Amino acid sequence: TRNIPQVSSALFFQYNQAIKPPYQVLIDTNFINFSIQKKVDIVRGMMDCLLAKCNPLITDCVMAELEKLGPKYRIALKLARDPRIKRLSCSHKGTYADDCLVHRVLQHKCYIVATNDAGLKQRIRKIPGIPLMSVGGHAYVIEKLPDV
Amino acid sequence: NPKAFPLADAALTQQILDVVQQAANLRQLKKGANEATKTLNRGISEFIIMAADCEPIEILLHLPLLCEDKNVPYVFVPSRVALGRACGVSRPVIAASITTNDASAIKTQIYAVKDKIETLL
Amino acid sequence: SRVKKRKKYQKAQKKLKSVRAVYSGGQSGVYEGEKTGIKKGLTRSVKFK
Amino acid sequence: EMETMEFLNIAQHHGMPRVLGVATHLDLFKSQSTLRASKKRLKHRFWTEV
Amino acid sequence: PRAPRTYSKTYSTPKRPYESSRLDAELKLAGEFGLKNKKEIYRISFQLSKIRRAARDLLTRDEKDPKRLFEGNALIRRLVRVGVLSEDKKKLDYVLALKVEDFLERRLQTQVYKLGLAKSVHHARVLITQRHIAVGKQIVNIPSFMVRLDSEKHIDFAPTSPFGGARPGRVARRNAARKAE
Amino acid sequence: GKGKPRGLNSARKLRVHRRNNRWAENNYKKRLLGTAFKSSPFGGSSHAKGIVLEKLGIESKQPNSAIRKCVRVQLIKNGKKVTAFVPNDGCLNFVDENDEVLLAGFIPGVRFKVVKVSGVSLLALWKEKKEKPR
Amino acid sequence: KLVHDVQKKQHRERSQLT
Amino acid sequence: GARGGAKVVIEPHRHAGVYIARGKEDLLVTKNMAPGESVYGEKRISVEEPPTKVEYRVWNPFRSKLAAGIMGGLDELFIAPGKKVLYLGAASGTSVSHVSDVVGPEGVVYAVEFSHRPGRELISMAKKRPNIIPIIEDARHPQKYRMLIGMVDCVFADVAQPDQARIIALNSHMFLKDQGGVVISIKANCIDSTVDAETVFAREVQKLREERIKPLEQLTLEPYERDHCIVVGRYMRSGL
Amino acid sequence: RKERLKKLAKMEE
Amino acid sequence: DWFTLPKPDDNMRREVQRDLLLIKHRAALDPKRHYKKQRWEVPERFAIGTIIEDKSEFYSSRMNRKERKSTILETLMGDEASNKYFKRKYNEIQEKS
RNA sequence: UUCGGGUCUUGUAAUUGGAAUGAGUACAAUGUAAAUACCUUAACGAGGAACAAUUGGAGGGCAAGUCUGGUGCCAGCAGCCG
Ligand SMILES: [Mg+2]
Ligand SMILES: [Mg+2]
Ligand SMILES: [Mg+2]
Ligand SMILES: [Zn+2]
Repeated sequence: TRNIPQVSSALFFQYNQAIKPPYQVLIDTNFINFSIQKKVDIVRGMMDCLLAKCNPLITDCVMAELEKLGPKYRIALKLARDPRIKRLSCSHKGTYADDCLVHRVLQHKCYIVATNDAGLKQRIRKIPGIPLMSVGGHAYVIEKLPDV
Repeated sequence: NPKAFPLADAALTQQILDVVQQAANLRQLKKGANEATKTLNRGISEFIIMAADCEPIEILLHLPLLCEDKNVPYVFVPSRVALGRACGVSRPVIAASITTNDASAIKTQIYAVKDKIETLL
Repeated sequence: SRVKKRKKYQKAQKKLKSVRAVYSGGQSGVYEGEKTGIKKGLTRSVKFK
Repeated sequence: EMETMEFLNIAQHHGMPRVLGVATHLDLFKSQSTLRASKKRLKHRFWTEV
Repeated sequence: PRAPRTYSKTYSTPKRPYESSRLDAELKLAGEFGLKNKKEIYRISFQLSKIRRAARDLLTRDEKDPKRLFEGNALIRRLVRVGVLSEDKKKLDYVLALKVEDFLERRLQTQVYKLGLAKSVHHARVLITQRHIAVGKQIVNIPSFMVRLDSEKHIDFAPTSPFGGARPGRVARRNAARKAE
Repeated sequence: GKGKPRGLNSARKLRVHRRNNRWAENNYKKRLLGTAFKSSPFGGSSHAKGIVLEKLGIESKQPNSAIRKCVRVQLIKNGKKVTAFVPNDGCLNFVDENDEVLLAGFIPGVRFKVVKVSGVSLLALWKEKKEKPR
Repeated sequence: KLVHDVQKKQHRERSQLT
Repeated sequence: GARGGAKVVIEPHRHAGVYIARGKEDLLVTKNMAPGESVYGEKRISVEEPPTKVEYRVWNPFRSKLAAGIMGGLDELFIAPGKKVLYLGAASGTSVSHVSDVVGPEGVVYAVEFSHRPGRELISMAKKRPNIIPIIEDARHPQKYRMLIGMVDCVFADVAQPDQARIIALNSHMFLKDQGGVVISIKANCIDSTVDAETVFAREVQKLREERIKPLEQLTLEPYERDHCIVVGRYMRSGL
Repeated sequence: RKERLKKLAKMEE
Repeated sequence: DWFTLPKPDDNMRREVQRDLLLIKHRAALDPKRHYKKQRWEVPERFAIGTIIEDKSEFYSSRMNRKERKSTILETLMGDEASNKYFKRKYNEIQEKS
């Protein structure tokens, strides 16, 4: 049986009409380190970028990703466990974070992907209507969000 | 226990009769039990207002059954003479419905009552 | 400009009807069936991997 | 008028001399609004040729 | 000389205008609400950005500071009065949750369409620009007029308008005269 | 120790050091000495006046060829001969020798285009909304 | 694009002799 | 369209127990467990089979969300012949009877409903259908009717409540077999109207994951219904 | 398809 | 079994064979109707059925008994409008041929 | 990327009706040191509503048409010119 996934009802051509304030944002693992590297607090940094409340989210894979790093990145793990950071459960065997984040956005067009990875950034870019956040220079930047 | 159930209190009836009057002016109001029967069939109703003093009462007890089947909030108001006056018609009204229109100027007020009516149930 | 945008938007609505299904007020009148037909072997649901 | 425009075209091809526009019969206008507004088109059109 | 009269721009060009998502969003907004051109969307985006930045800056301040209380109370009052912010919704955090759309519905053109005086946003705009609509006792010909909650329910056809009671327009009486002749 | 003073009372040296090192930048040097416009194609101007010397590609058999649209022009300011592009062969027509032409920045090596001839825009003549005065 | 609309005029086929 | 006199060609659907009636215009149809009557006035198709008069009922997608789900092209429907089915929120026989048709005589359908008045017809319709079990009880307390239900191979929930996720889990923990099927119909407005529809859908998927239900499929129900989806999941008791 | 292929011949050239 | 449809008899009737052919070529029957692109191969198991309308739908969706006829081909025969369109189309096809 | 695939009231180079209105013209009044203009308003003022919106960008197609080159009918360039 052939399967052609439906176009999400939340997308008006290349415009995602479903994402609105307050935002739900998936944190990729590398995001935390660069945020620490640039002395940018997570929760306020997102607020300054989007001028609206952001509800950061961390999946099991990203959480598992951080623990495996070791003592050097203890601070990143502590920030990731900030109670304002909600958690997402995963139902796939692999711990590979990049694939997990790509899948979730494909299923629900409600998440901003917060990452710096060139490979992941390109993959999310192909998926329509996925705002893509990153930390560069002095503060966070969001590329595909019309409301800004 | 009583066949008319739930029965809105005075505060709730006042707010309901406020909305129905506004819906009348904006042509979002269907009046009469037969109309309320039809709108449920087409699935274009937000909630059904009914008169608990209707003479006899049962004659509108088919509307609750259709509503509960279709998951439409419904409520009873004490007075039919009051309900008819709010609707703007010169005769008593036993049943009324609010037509569905997300592009109506009174959407917020309708949903406000639609919240409270649900709590009453 | 207002006329030009009006035509552009309604044209876009027609195209959006092609790319995906859209709620169109639901059933009107007696249920006649599926005017455009049913495909037995095609699935549109998004799969969880 | 024609003869006004033609002479300018003759001048433009055979060497532009100094050209000064002189408007006449302005008293015939009955309203100041149309008088001032009419002056504007005549000047700007004159600014196209000269 | 005479003292200067201050002025300011009411709109700003977005950061990178050519985003496909942004183009489609402007298309949807203009089509739904009958906006003439993109400058209206830019204007309202500028206003909303100013408001939401002010709300963020006040939120940064601690609770109970005099400036936070005073400015936040004023901003909530203005947003509630204009109708974008609902009565049960009186906090600065919810001001951060506003969108351009709300201000778009608060436009007089949209209100005229919704109230049933006009069946379509373009018909509503045409009525506004032809002096057929009055807010209370005042004739308003500005589609961008922002309607307050109290003013919302006084919108009506103007007494001078042919639809509001006056004599028929030039076309109707001309046709009647020619038919009589 | 980053190779620089950090004392609370060393403001003087940091300033003197900064001023000396600021002259290293070519951009800073050009801005202060006003030599940034030597590199500009027109010597700081936005447009260049010239005389039309010859139409090099007038003969070229191939219509709308890149050669056809080239005209040799001598800049009045300095007298150096250069080439200019004309928008099209039809626009090559309005140009004739010994006409004044205003030039603007644009076959390699041709970096100029004709924007006015005899004090009127070539596009105006091309759209034919005006007539060249002689 | 400096081509006039007249330059792109349609050229019609000569009809065959009767 | 499908006027009373029209003939039709019926062929089997991909899903067992579901059939397609062709013609000028196509219809989803299920075999009538009780021939000679329509539960909610739906059209009924009769075929001459050696001769006994076998009868078939038209399934209306605008009325039943499951049929609308089949139409969108759901990959897997655990509802199948000879399969025990627990239908939550059985408002009436509008959808239950069709589900009873699919499972057939061997299968059974456990209908759970709360409000007494809609239930009364559920008992009335249940009398016609031996394979339906009308349980007039609140689904929020599965223990009250734990007597009437053994495990059910699939759980179908059309309950339109904000806490439907909790309702599903309690029933699933008690009655759904391991690797059992779960098919949920979600209405965004009832759960949380403040936020967009799709964010609600993602939220429910997360709650199902917390309850050891692995989601398999998701599908929105347009153009038949606005702001709705059906999510299909499998219940892994040991661990997600 | 022919129009696309002729158009593609331009991108190739 | 309860869910098993009958075998079509080998050497099936002309009326059945024609009926399967229309619904395969159902697209061409009405100019104002269009359908999904769909490759149909004749089913392994099928049956021919009679639709029974609800009596409340007597005015809305009930065919006259005289109009009721056994085979789909001949119900399309009675519809004058379908005949009129087809007559014009084939003539247009014939002249081109 | 070919292979093809997805979708349904879409298109017309077709006809046709009476309602609204200001750019403009203009009794008057208001405005002003006196005027113009605005806000008002008797009376006129629309179907190509010719009461004739612009500035740039991208891409076609055509000939008993014209130039160049060559492992035949092609290719390049281009075509206000037959
Ligand atoms: Mg004027
Ligand atoms: Mg007037
Ligand atoms: Mg050191
Ligand atoms: Zn994961």
